[PDB]
Amino acid sequence: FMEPYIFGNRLGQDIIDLDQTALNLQLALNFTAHVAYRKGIILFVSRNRQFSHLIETTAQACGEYAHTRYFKGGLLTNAQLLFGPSVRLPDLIIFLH
Amino acid sequence: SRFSLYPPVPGQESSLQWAGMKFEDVPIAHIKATYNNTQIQVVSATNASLARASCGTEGFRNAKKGTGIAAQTAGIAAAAKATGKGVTHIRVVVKGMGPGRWSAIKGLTMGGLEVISITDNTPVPHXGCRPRKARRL
Amino acid sequence: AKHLKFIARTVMVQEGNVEGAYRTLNRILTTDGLTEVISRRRYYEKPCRRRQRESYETCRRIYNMEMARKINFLMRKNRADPWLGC
Amino acid sequence: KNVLKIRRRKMNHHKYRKLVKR
Amino acid sequence: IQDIFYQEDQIRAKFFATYGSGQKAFDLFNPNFKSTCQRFVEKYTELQNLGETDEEKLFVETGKALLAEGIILRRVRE
Amino acid sequence: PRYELALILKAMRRPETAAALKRTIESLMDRGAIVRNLESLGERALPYRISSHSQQHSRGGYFLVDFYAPTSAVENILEHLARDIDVVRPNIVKHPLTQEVKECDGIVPVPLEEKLYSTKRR
Amino acid sequence: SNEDLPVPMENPYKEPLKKCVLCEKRVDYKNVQLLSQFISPFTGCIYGRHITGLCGKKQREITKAIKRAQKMGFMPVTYKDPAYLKDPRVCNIRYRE
Amino acid sequence: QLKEQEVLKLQEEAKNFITRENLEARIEEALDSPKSYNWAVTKEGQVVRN
Amino acid sequence: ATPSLRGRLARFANPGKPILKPNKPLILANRVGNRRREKGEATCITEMSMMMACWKQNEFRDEACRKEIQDFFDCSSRAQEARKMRSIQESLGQSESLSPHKMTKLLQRFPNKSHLI
Amino acid sequence: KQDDEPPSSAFIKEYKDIIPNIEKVDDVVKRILSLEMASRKEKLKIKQEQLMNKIVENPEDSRTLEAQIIALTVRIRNYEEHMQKHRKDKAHKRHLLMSIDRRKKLLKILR
Amino acid sequence: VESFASMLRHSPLTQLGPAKDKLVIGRIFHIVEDDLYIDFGGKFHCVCKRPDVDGEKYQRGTRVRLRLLDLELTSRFLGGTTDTTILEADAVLLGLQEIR
RNA sequence: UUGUUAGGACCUAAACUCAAUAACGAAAGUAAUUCUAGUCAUUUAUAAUACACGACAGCUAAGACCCAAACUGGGAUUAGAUACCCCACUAUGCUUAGCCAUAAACCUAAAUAAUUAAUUAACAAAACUAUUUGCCAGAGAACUACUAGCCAUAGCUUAAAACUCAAAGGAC
Ligand code: FES
Ligand SMILES: [K+]
Ligand SMILES: [Mg+2]
Ligand SMILES: [Mg+2]
Ligand SMILES: [Mg+2]
Ligand SMILES: [Mg+2]
Ligand SMILES: [Mg+2]
Ligand SMILES: [Mg+2]
Ligand SMILES: [Mg+2]
Ligand SMILES: [Mg+2]
Ligand SMILES: [Mg+2]
Ligand SMILES: [Mg+2]
Ligand SMILES: [Mg+2]
Ligand SMILES: [Mg+2]
Ligand SMILES: [Mg+2]
Ligand SMILES: [Mg+2]
Repeated sequence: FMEPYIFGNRLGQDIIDLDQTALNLQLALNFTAHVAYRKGIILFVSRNRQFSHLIETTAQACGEYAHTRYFKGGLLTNAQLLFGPSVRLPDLIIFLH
Repeated sequence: SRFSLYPPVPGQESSLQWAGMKFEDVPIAHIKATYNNTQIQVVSATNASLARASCGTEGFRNAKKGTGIAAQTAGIAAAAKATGKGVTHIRVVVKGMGPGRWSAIKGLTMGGLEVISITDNTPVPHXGCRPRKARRL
Repeated sequence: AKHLKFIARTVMVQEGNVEGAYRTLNRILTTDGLTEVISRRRYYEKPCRRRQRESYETCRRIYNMEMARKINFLMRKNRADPWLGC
Repeated sequence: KNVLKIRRRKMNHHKYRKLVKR
Repeated sequence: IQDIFYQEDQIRAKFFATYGSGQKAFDLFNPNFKSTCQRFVEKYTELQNLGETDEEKLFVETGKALLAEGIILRRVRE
Repeated sequence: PRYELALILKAMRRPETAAALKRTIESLMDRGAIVRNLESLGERALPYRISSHSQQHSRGGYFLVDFYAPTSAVENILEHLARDIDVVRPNIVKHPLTQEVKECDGIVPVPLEEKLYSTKRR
Repeated sequence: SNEDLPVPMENPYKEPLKKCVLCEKRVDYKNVQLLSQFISPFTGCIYGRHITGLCGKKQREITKAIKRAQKMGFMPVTYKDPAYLKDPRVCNIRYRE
Repeated sequence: QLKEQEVLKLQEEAKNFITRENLEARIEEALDSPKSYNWAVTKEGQVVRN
Repeated sequence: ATPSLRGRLARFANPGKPILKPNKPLILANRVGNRRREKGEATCITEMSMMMACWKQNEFRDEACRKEIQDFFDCSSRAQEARKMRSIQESLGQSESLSPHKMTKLLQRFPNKSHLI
Repeated sequence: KQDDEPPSSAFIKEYKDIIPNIEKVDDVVKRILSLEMASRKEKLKIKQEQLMNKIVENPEDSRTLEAQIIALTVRIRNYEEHMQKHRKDKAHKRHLLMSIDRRKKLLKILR
Repeated sequence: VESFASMLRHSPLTQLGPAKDKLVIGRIFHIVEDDLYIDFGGKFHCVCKRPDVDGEKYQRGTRVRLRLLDLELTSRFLGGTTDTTILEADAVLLGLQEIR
């Protein structure tokens, strides 16, 4: 399902078309801004441990939330039990990984 | 300038002599190690019998006849007869793959004979006779 | 029987290490496959049984050999954790 | 699969062979 | 998926087979780095614009031009 | 066709070896053959003891005879040479040069096989 | 359209195929020196292609030549001739530890 | 062209084929000069004639 | 080089009869088998025989074989420390290679997937 | 038997038209390239070509039904000679009976 | 504005050609005990061992010389549907780069 | 009797390594060497009441016989042991003709031409379209009864019903 976005294969290494990336990135950043404008909750999510501290530092800088640790089964499908009766779930999740 | 595992080549000139004897002359120790009895015969390089022994002749019987210690005793007995006849160096051709295959060579060493080489002549047919049927257990 | 004696399957004893000569002789016969042949020639293996055994051993060799590659392929990534604490 | 259906035929054929023998 | 092969690769392949990689080390952090091989391909192109049609002529002439430039090209068969 | 004879002869003195090679090649001609070349490989020790004509042999002279003959003559030649008393072992094969060293471009790397099992989780 | 788009072509850098030590050479039954390089010094047994390193075609040529040579009074069967014990080693195998 | 050349080569080669007239002389020339088909290869695939 | 697995199994691609009939699917697991225990060999077996040999001649009197009895203790005393020192250090270190448990956990960090993600 | 059997002095089909052009060739060279020093397969390539000339309008074409039938008549008579010596060869007895049936199928389409 | 197609054609990585047995300059960004994590300008870093000679010289930020082998270490195994990747590159550390 | 024999004879039987190979053949099957003979073009699928083949075992006549080995005899085990284990030995495995025509003869997947998205009953070796023939229609009774054909005579192919049950069966 990634072949649409791949510019080609440079000696075994797939190259990603940066023209499609620019178009898609424009839409994604545009959506992320309107969500932030309307005071929605944004959660950054990644499991790469090399970038765990950077992604948690970014969320703190933005003013949003980060979950870079082991994800508990039911965090979103069972939020009321895990967090409390009136817990407000994220309005947008950004998956850096 | 290193030792050669490969034996001397018959019909050539070599510097290897044991007790003033060439390789072709050193007497041969024929060990037939079967799964029941281990026999040993020592012969001169002209194929003349010098010593003979086996677990049976030593006096072992039934399942004891096919142990490691039984062959070791048989080798020591074969050495004594050969040592009396005038044998100090032996070429060990070990036929068979039984329990006293190694023990018989160890007994010969304990008995005062000096092994210079070890050959193997276990019969390996190249396609031959149908073996007996597999035992069910 | 028609060949020359004391050339085949013969090892020479080096400085009285008779055990080493025997251990080398056995390593040769095992490496050359003679040991397994004499082991399996004591009784008769039926043609269907022989084919089933060779299919089994080839599939095992394929699995074991490939399993070693993955083990060696990932041997380098087994190092101290660079990102301890995160 | 099991050999149960073959066992029924195994007994039917064995018993028939002994009946023909008698 | 299209295999990415530019026309310079024909020239670059010959350069690596004849001289290997330039003894100078590649610096992939400099966005405008010019390697020994990339200068060979720039000169080989210039001669080809003049109208030389023989690949053998363009390869030995380019080697001479870089020798005048002072680049150390070793024709390492090893 | 073109056949290469491999004639191991009894170890003898050159006078008798030459007489044996004249008697042998003459038989090939008598069977409708066209001898192309005769080569010697030297006297040597046989790889094992070959028993021919009630004599055990440990040394023999190796010779090659290249020739042409009908397909029907191959059998007659081998029968005659086996009756000669100075021939340890005659072996006729098709001449190797007729077969050609095939052209190769190295071993092709065939990758590990795939799509042997379905992509169903286990 | 675009001059810098990649051009379809066969891989310029494609590596050459490795050849066996007997590629494009004549295996003859009378060349007992070469045949002896692929048997065991002690038992005279033919080595497998995981030891000789030969391809399928040349492995079968050596096999067919050793058997023809052994059967025609050129080569011994139960060992390697002592003359060829000093020849180059082209087989991956070590009897000594 | 190929078949004409192949026929011509065989005609040239037939000059040196053995016949009843030259049998004894050709036998002695062979006996005087033995031939060897032996040669060995290295791990690099290089012939090593001795 | 791993043996060839092309044209071996019975499949709709393969025109001829199958070569291999695996008992189980040929898919690398993400674990390694538990290595079956290995035992040692008798230590000081030669020195015990020497001691016993002297007794037989001297009617099992320790007066004659005093020296041999001290050699038997010497070999046992060395082996006693050797088994103690090697179990404490070598076994604990596991420096040379990974164990089945350590290996499987590494094989699970980069597991083999026979199913699409 | 059949009216025509190639003579032993005839050249093989590769050099059938090449030796005549060559000005002078030795007797030995002619004997090496004759049908006496060739396999039976070569003698059958000459038998077929003779029949194609005597029957087919265009002997250059070997894909016609008439030519295919001629190719199978040589094989059928070849398999029959084989089976006269090898009386218990069941693979060639199958080859003989299958070629006969193939000819009948081709003769039907030709008719 | 330069197009992506132009950027890729003139990119240092496109000029490198095959990465086997090539020489490149890397930078140490992370060190864990005697393991050096080196960025050589590719997608994945490599991990080498601190050389015995001039061990103290190899500190963070030190530019070094390398011989690339693979840009990513990957391999499909028996029964796998995809290549297993360890998210790491392969290179041989040759030594420090002369600042000159 | 046994061991050794670089002693003699025999040429019975079977083909180590190569083979971690995967070729040939319609299937059955086929791998010691050499030589002779030899596989090949019908567009393709589709055939019986015809023709030709068909592992192993078995039958007929004459030979072979190293080894193996139903049966049989002897030894042991057991409560018994018409077995599993030990020893001896025959039919038989081999050759020359003829017969028999059966296998879990199953790679349990007919052959041919595609397709890999619009596509998980389970398991096995992913799904699925078209063409043509064959075959199947709850289980048991039944590789049976009767009929016809066959070198087959305690045989093979062909193949029911009465009667019984409310299940049998496959995968998990
Ligand atoms: S790789 Fe070319 S013949 Fe072996
Ligand atoms: K089956
Ligand atoms: Mg089961
Ligand atoms: Mg019943
Ligand atoms: Mg199963
Ligand atoms: Mg005897
Ligand atoms: Mg004898
Ligand atoms: Mg032929
Ligand atoms: Mg009884
Ligand atoms: Mg009998
Ligand atoms: Mg019979
Ligand atoms: Mg049936
Ligand atoms: Mg079958
Ligand atoms: Mg039946
Ligand atoms: Mg019936
Ligand atoms: Mg009936």
